[PDB]
Amino acid sequence: GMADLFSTVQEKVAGKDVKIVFPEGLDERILEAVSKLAGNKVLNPIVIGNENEIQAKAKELNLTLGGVKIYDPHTYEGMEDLVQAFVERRKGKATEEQARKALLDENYFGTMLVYKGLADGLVSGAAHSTADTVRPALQIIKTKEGVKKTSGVFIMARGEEQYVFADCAINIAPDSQDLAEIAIESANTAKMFDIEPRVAMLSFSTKGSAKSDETEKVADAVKIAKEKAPELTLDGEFQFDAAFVPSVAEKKAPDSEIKGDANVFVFPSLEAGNIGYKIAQRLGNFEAVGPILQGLNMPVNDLSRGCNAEDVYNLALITAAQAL
Amino acid sequence: MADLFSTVQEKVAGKDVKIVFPEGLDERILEAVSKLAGNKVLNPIVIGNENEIQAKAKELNLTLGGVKIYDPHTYEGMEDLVQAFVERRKGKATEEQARKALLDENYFGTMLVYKGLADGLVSGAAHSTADTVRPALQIIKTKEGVKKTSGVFIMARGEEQYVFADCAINIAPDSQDLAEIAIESANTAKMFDIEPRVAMLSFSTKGSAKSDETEKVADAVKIAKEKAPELTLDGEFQFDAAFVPSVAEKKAPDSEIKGDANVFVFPSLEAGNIGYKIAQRLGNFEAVGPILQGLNMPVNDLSRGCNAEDVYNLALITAAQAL
Repeated sequence: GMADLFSTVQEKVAGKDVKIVFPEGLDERILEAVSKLAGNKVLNPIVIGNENEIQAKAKELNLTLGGVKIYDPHTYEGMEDLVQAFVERRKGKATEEQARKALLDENYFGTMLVYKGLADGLVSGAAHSTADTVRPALQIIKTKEGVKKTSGVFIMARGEEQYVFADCAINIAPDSQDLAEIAIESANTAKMFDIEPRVAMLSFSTKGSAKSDETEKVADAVKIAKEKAPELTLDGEFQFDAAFVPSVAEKKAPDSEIKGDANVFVFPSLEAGNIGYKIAQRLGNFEAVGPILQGLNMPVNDLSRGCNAEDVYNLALITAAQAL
Repeated sequence: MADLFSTVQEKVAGKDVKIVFPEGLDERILEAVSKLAGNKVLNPIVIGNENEIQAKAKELNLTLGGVKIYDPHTYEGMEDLVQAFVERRKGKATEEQARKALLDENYFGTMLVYKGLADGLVSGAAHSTADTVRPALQIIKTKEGVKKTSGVFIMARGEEQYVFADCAINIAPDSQDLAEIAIESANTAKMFDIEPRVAMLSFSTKGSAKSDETEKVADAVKIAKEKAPELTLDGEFQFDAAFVPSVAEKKAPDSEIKGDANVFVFPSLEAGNIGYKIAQRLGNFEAVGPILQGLNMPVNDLSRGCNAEDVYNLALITAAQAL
């Protein structure tokens, strides 16, 4: 179901020697995933932490660290160069002593590595707050060309059915400019899973039903998006009905690009987005793939604390894909 | 879900409850009204021109058995209704204004419900949801300690039965509103024989994220719990924590709700509307249309382009609210 969706991603990744950093080097979820990722030669994992400590941990887990490189921030050669690169990136917001201290942190150390090409993407989260990962991601690595913010999408899958849900994790109260962006970026992220983008901007009314600030926010969001990205198939201010079921599409709003065949649903607020994917998961019995960030210069992703060893493996597959 | 209605029809049938249907020339209502009277479930009152309705029912192969017809241009108590309206409008309406206002199906029918000539109204099949709720709030009003109405939905799939908090009326509810939506929704759940277990939803569980949005709800929980002690409801849950027990003891134990909520209060209209719909179209749950709550007398809004049976069930629900 969701599983063959990953085999499609692993297809694209495997054999390209993509390097992904895993800052939580002592976490068995990461060690197991890393150990196996290297074993099958899918990608080249880099782990951060004390080499002896990790080596011994891997052993009590009956693991081996085959094609796995280990970097210790208290040993790395290029630290001084990294320290210097960081201060330059922080534009004076960081002294040298600050930089040095900052980079002794797993997540920061690993983010700098991805920033300076020593790694292609980072994957942390199994033992940190979601902020502790996205923070450096935004201070060091930044958002792409015309992107101002990151968003968290979720791949929803149930059998043949595959959808993308727009920012159900990062941005709390997105505005018109934000939504339009969430929609454009989510549409591109869906390309990575070989989905043909058909965006629908959700709200509690369809193209006019109710007229309040909240509906106009999204309506405006559609203008912005359509203007900024003409070719992308997306119409806006739909209720889930109109966006998901065709009968309702021609009734509530015909003449619209979307004909009840939306496969990318942009939610109006984090409250809708979060409760949304969760209701779809627990009630609709859809498989839900955890937050996937988007719009950054280099791939960075947040695993769920208390996640799964296979969850670590797949995020890596997705993160590597974003890099390719 | 269908058996959920038989539970309501159980309570209603035989009590001679009178419900007004302002849209007298709508076949959805005529078919529903014709059938309700046919089974002697409730006593339907229809508004409009008698010859005109009588003739329309004829082209639908319907009879208007136990169905009373009121015409605003003929009703004998108009004068008294007009006067009662001006009094209720506390001077906001002149006499000429009231007279005109009451020639309107919805207003006329609302007045009947207000003066006891009917027990509840059911409109919406051919008017905006605003056009129904307007007079309901101008004439009839909210109960004792209620300030606003809320639109709940009954969600049903097989054995599963839940209530969804205001997915239709209030756009941007605040702490006081949410607490209310919760107490009222919980009561409305009693009507369907559901044992209330409210969960105030958000994007974080008892602390996860701290922003205005989470506090708004957290505050809502205080208000509600203080205002209504005995009601089992804990707050600021993510759908996980509220629906699946495994997630309850992890994200937040010691809480009254143990992943067994059956009344879900949404933080905003964007969340609630998108919510019940995703639950319906994706979760394959049966969703009964907006059911208003908290008013002095039952009033409900059908969806334009609804179903004849939809009208029939909304009447069952509205009659129940009157009992």
